[PDB]
Amino acid sequence: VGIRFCQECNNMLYPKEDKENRILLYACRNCDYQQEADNSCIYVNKITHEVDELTQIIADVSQDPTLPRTEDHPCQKCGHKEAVFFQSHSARAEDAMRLYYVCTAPHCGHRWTE
Amino acid sequence: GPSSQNVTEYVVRVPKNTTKKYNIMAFNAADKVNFATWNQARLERDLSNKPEDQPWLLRVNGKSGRKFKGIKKGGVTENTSYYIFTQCPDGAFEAFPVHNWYNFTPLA
Amino acid sequence: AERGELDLTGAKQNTGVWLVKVPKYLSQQWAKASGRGEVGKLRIAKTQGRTEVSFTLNEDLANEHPFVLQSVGGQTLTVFTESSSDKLSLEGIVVQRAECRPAASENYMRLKRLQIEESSKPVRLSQQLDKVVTTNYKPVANHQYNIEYERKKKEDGKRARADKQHVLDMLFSAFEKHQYYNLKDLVDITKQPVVYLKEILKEIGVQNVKGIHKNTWELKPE
Amino acid sequence: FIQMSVQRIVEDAPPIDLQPPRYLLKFEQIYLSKPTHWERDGAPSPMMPNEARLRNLTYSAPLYVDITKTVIKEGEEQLQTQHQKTFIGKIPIMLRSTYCLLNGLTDRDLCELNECPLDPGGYFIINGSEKVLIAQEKMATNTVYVFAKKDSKYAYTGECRSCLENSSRPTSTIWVSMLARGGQGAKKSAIGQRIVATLPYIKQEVPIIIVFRALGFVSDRDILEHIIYDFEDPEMMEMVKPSLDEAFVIQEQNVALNFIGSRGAKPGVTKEKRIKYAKEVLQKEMLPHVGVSDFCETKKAYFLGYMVHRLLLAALGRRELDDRDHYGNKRLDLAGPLLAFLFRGMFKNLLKEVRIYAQKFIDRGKDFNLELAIKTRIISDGLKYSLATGNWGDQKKAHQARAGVSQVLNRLTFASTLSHLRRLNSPIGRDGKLAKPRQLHNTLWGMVCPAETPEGHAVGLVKNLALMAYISVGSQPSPILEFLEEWSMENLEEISPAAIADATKIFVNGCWVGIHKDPEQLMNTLRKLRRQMDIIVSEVSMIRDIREREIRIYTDAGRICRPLLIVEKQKLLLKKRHIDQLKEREYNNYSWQDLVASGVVEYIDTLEEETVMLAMTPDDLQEKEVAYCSTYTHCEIHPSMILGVCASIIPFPDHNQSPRNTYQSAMGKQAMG
Ligand SMILES: [Zn+2]
Ligand SMILES: [Zn+2]
Repeated sequence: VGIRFCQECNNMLYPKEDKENRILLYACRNCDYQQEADNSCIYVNKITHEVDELTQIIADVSQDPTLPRTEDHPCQKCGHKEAVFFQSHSARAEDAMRLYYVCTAPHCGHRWTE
Repeated sequence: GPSSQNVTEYVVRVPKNTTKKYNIMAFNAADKVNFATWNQARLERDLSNKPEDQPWLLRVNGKSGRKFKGIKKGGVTENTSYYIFTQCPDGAFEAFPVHNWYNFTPLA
Repeated sequence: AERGELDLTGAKQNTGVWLVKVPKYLSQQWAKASGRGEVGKLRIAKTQGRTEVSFTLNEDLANEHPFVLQSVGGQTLTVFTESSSDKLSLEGIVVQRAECRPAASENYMRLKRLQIEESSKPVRLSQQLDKVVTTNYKPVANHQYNIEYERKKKEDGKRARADKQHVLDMLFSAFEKHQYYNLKDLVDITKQPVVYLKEILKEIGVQNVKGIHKNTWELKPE
Repeated sequence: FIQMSVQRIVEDAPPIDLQPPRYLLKFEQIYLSKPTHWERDGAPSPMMPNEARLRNLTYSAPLYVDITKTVIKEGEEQLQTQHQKTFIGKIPIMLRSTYCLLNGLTDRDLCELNECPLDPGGYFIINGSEKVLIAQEKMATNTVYVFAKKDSKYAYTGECRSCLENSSRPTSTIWVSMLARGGQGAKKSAIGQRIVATLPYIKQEVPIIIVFRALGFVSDRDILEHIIYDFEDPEMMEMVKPSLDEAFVIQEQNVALNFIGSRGAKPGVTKEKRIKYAKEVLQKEMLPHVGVSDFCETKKAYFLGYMVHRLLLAALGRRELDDRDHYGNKRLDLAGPLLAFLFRGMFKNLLKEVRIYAQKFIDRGKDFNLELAIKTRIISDGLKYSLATGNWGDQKKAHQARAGVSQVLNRLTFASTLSHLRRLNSPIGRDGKLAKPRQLHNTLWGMVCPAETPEGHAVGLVKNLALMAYISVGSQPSPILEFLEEWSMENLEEISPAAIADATKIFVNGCWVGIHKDPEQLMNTLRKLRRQMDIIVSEVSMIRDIREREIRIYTDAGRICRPLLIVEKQKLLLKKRHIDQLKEREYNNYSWQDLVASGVVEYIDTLEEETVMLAMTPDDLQEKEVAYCSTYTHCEIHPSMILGVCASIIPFPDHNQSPRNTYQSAMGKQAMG
């Protein structure tokens, strides 16, 4: 799923097929450095696009003076009783009115939806 | 250890003259070049530009044993001078000015 | 022994060097190195949990700088030299980089006062004049005109329309050097006036443009 | 324009070395004198602004310069000489300026010259008439904007208009496109869209990997670290993969320069000229605001990478597109940045014709004389023409110029005069039916009057600015850069591209100038310096967006500001001690300036106004309760300062229907008084 760079000329390693041992070989097209593939899959295309933005929001958003705050929902990892919540603010806005939270305690940065 | 328990004091001088201009020769760490493999080197200004401005051409271990091209940095003393600090047998420090910065890169 | 030959001694010695960044004002203080060139003392204190390096100015040079150590990782640095005898030498590899910074000795307001002092030459300004400066003088003969007069009076470019035989020799000689000369030079090489030159030339040769504006006369070999 | 912007133009001009011997000429210093009129017999006398109106004169001031001339013939002597205070031309003078005859006079003397003590000033007198310059709107420069043209081949587009610090007549613009997905073809259906670029001064489109290699960086591990800042992102790397496939066969520098060098304003017949031609166009016309020197080409690579990294974020749907009419992307051209633009094209035109007079006069080898070379009618009649007639161009250029500037002052009633010296103008057409450049935008709060606009065909095209709105004048970014480097900011060159994922890129005036690893302490250190005015002047804006993880700083001229009240934890910073000593300005010398320099008010730009939380009134919004917010950062002075000049004479304007307030503001301009 990732990418492979050549170890000699630092370029993009293409996948190739050899008719001897039935194993995927990654080859270069400037030099001919070789090696075998460990996962033996090339292409993947996610159309659902249901990526949870809990992996994209940053912990320093709790320094924003223009975001609402809450005393109801406390943090689990530290027990702080003050959070700051917001919406998806991104694409995939068909049914996007969820409410992600971020703890505001210094050096906690814990994030969670509900 | 002495890196934690070592204390010392040494004199610093900045000589108004030198017998040779001092430059920086920079390598990418990612290459991890073994300088021991450098039996010899040749070093000449690059010929594409056909002097002090000329990029360097470094030929190590023969004409094609190893070859790099060095490209001059935009500035070196535009706001702050760079100094080479060297330890002397008397323990005192000697400082040398950096004349230029050349960027060296590997060459297929 | 060759010009393009690089000494590898330093590298092969694994010679190490140190790299330090220094502010210009300090560096300007350093161009005034005390005596032949001594600028002070460097104090290196290392402890179990910390390490401190600083440099102190020579008392002469004066008339605490903590060091910030910088990483040299990602790029291998070495020092190479050019002697006053133009010999080339590699002194070493850089084992440390560092930056001299202020500490508890200055704040932003007086740093800006120092920046204004450095200003020295402000970018120029449009000043306000009083009344109006004189613009038109009363010169009689323009200075440029007076200079040409002496040249023309002293030397005349085209002189006597005389000595036809004498002129031909002067004329034939130029041709030996070149089959083709533009007309003006022909006029210039002799001093004979234009009309005589044309008639002698018309008499002894023909003139050819060669379709390149400038026409140079060529003698008839016949 | 007349203290700095005119001295820089003559000082930063190429000498005219010309030739045997050869000569030198260079200009050093500029002077001016008070406006003066030359009588019929050649006796000068200062003209007062009243005679200029009666006798149909023009109110202008003469202009001088110092020129030095050195002859270089290596004739065993370098003969230099100078002619100081040489006459050049005459510049109009705006009334009540620092260069007028009415500067700093008292009412007993203003009445003695038959002048009105209430006259505001700020207009020119040209052939008896009274002309006023209209501020023109303009799209902001040196920033990246991402749009989406839903009609053409492109699925996304970026733009960056660059100009190197007030020194270029044109402004080079560069696009970074991306082709459409639904390209009907059995070939590219599989690979996908290819990122393209349309450089200036070339005919054909160019793939981006090619123009990347023309700067060096031939490897594809080094290119793909200027464009992608973290290699744990497979979704983005998949999108840049089909960009390499078409630039795969051309894999070295010199052949790349030939590829772009083959299609220019002149197709190169030889090879070396193309490799020469492609060298400067990619060096002096590509992104001139970053650096124009032939060195420091690692910066032109990072910025071109950031321009492309930002184009992909707009395709994965991670950041929203830019708004065209968002009033934080606009700049205003006052009389300063307008006359300076017109003075360049007439100083070059004055040097272009000292050569033509020197060469004709030095081939005969006689000598040289410069007082006869300067055609003084170039600058005098050049400015006076375009101001008097309006078309912002040249006399033989009455077809290529922008019209509508410099109209005649309105003197029907005293509130029709003030409402003329404060007026903007958006340069879009006067009959286009597109509504989005005409409707009222949210960002006009407090900086443009919402009710005052004319009807007819010019609805929403001309606008008047509010009462306390203040336009900035400009400054040099030199003293902030020297402070930033000593506050632990890593430069771009001496850093590894893997230490860039968790750092906040620091921009200054449009140029990427480093990174930083602890921004929240940098920010509230930059601010408390501006509050008390040590290093940074009060008209710079400093934006920080937490999410996109960067920091912007601006110092240029054209941004529009307005003062607000600074609020600490939940209380105002304006204590009573400031009031009982502010009602005494008459014999205390304590005024507005001593109020800014004490950190209780602050000018807030439009861009900075998106990272702020305002309260509309102290006694009512800053009381602890079950409250709306609790982190108020600023407070308004009085919400009645959001109205213009002609709309703030209406009693109880918050009780009328809205179109009614628009009619009167366009009707109190024609009432007799
Ligand atoms: Zn390879
Ligand atoms: Zn927490």
